[PDB]
Amino acid sequence: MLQPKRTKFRKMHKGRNRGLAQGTDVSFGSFGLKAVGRGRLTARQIEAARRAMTRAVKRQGKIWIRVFPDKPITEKPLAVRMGKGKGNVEYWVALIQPGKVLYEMDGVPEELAREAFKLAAAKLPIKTTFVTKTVM
Amino acid sequence: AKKVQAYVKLQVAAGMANPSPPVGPALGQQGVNIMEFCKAFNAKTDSIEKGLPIPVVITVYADRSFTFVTKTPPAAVLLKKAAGIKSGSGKPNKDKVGKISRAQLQEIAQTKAADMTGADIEAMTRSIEGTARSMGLVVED
Amino acid sequence: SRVAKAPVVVPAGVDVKINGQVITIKGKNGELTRTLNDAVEVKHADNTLTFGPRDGYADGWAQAGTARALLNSMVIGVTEGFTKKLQLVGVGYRAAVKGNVINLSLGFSHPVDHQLPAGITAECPTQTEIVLKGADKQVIGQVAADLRAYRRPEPYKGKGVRYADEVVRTKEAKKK
Amino acid sequence: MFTINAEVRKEQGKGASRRLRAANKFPAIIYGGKEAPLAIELDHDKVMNMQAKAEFYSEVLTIVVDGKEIKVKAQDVQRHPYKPKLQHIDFVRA
Amino acid sequence: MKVLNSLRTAKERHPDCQIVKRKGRLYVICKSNPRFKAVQGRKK
RNA sequence: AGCCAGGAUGUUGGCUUAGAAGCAGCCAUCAUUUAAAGAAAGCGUAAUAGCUCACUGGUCGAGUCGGCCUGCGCGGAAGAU
Ligand SMILES: [Mg+2]
Ligand SMILES: [Mg+2]
Repeated sequence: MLQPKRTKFRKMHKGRNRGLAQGTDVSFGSFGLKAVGRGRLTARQIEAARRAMTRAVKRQGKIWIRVFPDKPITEKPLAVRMGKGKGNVEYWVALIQPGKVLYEMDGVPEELAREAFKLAAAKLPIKTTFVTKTVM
Repeated sequence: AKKVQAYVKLQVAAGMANPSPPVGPALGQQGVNIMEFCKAFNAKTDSIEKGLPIPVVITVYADRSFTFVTKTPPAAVLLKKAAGIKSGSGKPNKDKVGKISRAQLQEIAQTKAADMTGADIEAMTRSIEGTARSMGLVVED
Repeated sequence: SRVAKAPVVVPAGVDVKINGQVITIKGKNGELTRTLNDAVEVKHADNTLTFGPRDGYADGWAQAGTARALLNSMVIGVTEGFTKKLQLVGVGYRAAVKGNVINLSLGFSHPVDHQLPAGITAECPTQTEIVLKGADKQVIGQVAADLRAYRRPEPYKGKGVRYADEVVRTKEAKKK
Repeated sequence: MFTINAEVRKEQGKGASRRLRAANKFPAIIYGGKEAPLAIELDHDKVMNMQAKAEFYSEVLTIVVDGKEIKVKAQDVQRHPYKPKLQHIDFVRA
Repeated sequence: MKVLNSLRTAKERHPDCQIVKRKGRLYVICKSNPRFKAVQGRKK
């Protein structure tokens, strides 16, 4: 499960998820899986989706993961009074804005990359689309 | 040729002419009198040899039993006796289970100018080899 | 559409009355009558029947393409007539003809009877062979569902009433 | 070898360009050499398909603008953030 | 027959599948092998 | 898309080979008579088996196919006087 090894601080203001994405072209492979909807990816979701593509391609083809949790999510457990301090870190998320290239792939034919990245889309909480390397 | 009246083939290398444990009923469940297996087979298979596995045809008539005709040994069984290992494939092209050659093969392919679909001497040289290749073979003529 | 573009032939004997959207086509074996959908144009003259659309009705080509396959079948039925074929399979199964009543004994405590509709009559050669003869095609398939629905084909012994164009696939009696 | 038909822009800034894309067109620009930049407006569907063959990004294209001809090369491109379209393109009078 | 709200996996299992409309919903017949029979929906 | 049939051979491909012949397996993915034809996707299990099938040929005669930019609507959609 991906997670920052260390961070300066345990806990983080909620913040927002405004604006558009920076990762919008396929920058390492030949094909890519791109985020369309807006939202937060948990580390467990990213791992479940990463598995789907690796099942499908055997031990062939290389995969890059362009997003990284980085943001800690806290929660107060059951039966707790409000106030009394910020929750305990339970899992880690990455903030995703539309256009972020999430996954890339190269080493399989385009037809198989679409199938392989697709057997992943059912694991993600935001709509996605298949994108390709582009000249310039 | 003509239409089907049940003719296939069920047996291994000529170690038994009429065997109980090997095939069983499956060769005499139709009209095959298990007696002709040795009373026709020996009555005729003491003419080429009684030691390579040969697949034959089967002809059952409304009268008594059947007459089968043989013709050529299988291409794959030929490799166990004089080409490589004891059984054949097993672990094919992972390692290099041998080095036969086009020469050893041809003498048991050209001699099949009727039961070996092919009006080309050359074809048999590589066609019989087609059977002999999956067992991981480097051809070194 | 492509059905619709090919008109229908009317040989001799045929009658063709076209009161707007009512049709009566008669020949040597009936007086078949049908109310035509509004959104259609079966035209006359020549020796044909073109099936086109009418301006102001949406579908139209699906509607006039249906009249093609309908009047097509009608013209055949008033000349040559239609014949289905239910062959009986499954022991203790009777079939005999007492006029226009079909005698069925298909394993039940009560021999089922079936009264035949208008022009769809029928008969039997034996106790396992039924053969119907009629004019309408919408009705012979209908009689064939009634006669067939009584005892449907069980898929383990292929028993019951079956079409003669019928494929009775079977499966194995479980395992162990 | 590809020839693009363009009209000169009468406005500029975010409003017109979002209005252009709202009008199924999109802006682009021609700069380079000694002469001044040339603000242009393009038909969207035509250039999307052109640039879908690598030849677009390495050949000298011809822009036809008010029935004249400016020889340029594609230099940079802004693509839609996540849809298959285009927001803007740079051409250089090279 | 099962329901499910997604016929993308129904229409490919056996070749004899085609998808029709029928009533308000969207059914997936197979009178060839009646095992592969899907519906898409509830009622009122 | 219908439909005529063809869909023949190396070949039980050898194979941990209980029958494994495509056909519950191990792997391999050759090359044969060619308009075609896999050591084979499937009904199947005593095993061929049988027929559709992947592929072409004869026929049919002006269109077929479904992905983009999108407007609108269908399924998903069960609670208690
Ligand atoms: Mg504003
Ligand atoms: Mg209803």
